Amino acid sequence: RQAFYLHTTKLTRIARRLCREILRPWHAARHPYLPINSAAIKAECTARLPEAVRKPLEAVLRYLETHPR
Amino acid sequence: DAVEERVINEEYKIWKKNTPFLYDLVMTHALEWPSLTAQWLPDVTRPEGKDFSIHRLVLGTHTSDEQNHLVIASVQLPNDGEFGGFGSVSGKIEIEIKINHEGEVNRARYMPQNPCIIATKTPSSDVLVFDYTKHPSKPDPSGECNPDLRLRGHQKEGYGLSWNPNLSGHLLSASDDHTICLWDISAVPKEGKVVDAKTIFTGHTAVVEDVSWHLLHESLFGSVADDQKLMIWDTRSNNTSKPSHSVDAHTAEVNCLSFNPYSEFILATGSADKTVALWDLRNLKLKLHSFESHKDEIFQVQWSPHNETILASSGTDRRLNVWDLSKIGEEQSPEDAEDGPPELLFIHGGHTAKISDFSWNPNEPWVICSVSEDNIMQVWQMAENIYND
Repeated sequence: RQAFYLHTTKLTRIARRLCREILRPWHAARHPYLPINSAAIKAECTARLPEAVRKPLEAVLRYLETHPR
Repeated sequence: DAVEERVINEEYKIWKKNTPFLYDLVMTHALEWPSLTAQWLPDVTRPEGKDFSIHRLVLGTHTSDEQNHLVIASVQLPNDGEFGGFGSVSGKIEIEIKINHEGEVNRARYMPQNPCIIATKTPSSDVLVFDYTKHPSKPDPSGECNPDLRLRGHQKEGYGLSWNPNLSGHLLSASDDHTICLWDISAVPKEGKVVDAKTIFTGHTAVVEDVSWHLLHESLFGSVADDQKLMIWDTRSNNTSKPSHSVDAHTAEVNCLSFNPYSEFILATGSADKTVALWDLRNLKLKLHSFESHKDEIFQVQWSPHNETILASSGTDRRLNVWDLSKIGEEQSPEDAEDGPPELLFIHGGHTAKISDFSWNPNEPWVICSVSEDNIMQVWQMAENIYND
């Protein structure tokens, strides 16, 4: 199987943020085997080109022990 | 079967074309032989003038007809208007060291107090220890044992192998007779090359799968086994036939455990029942959470060294899942609910065969190396817009 290297370009990184609503990363991240609509993303990125804090572990454990299984 | 192979190939092509939108880094490499083990060493060298750093991995070989090797590989990692980002891998992943090893390397783990010392787990009940500075980097060829039959004479050996990070040279392993060995290799004699166990812990009634020292409490360790139990042991206890705590962790074999590196009380276990369980040592009669999404057995689970609420799991299925504890309880659209619970942050689809082991890079956040039965080693990092959002 052919070996490869990918260091994602700065443009692709900003496209992913710009076209959040098309890409839907939360959804794509759990669907490796679905084709992402790259065409749509590239279009809307080229068109719109002219322009996160985490809960502590302590807090997640507090949530869990107060929402038992 | 040929049909399933074609499906897997089709799905790999889709994944590969998706990579720029799911990842910031993907590096792949076909090993000569599949590795059942992978662990990043802690050192990183940063060659002056270059826009990359050098990182190193302990790997091994699983072959039965050829000379096995304990392997150390180097990996080049990038320092921080066109789409994509594909390039050549040539020379980015190189083998630095090969050391002849008798059996297959089932697991290899470096000693935290001196990372030149690697312990290995063989399919027999012996554990071998190597200082890779005391061998040549390329060995001469080896004389292979060609038994016309090999009659096997022991129940399975679990791959459990953990160095105590607070007591130099104290090493736990899962033996082949339902027990756990403890060796102390600090101040072993000069002449003596063989070392017998300081202690044997009996307790499990089936193949012990994994053991791990606690990261803070020097006398605590955990173990898991095919008897469906998690067991917490204390080396100070006089009774080595019974552990301090015993939990019915799962409804099938328990293959692995991992302590959370930012909390003395939290750990996770992984099982043949297809779940990862979350445990608190202050109340082990209560399971805190169950991560269900995996399609098959869990064999490895590892906490992020950089993020207290992040962990990853892998096993028989070709996918590796990344979980974010902080998203537990979050609202989802009904559509996103079908994809899985919100705490499933990322599904890594790059492998086309069972994932044998994986390791979070201790020096560059979100970088993972995973190795599979197909011979492939992948070093990867999911896209920042997934992990910062």
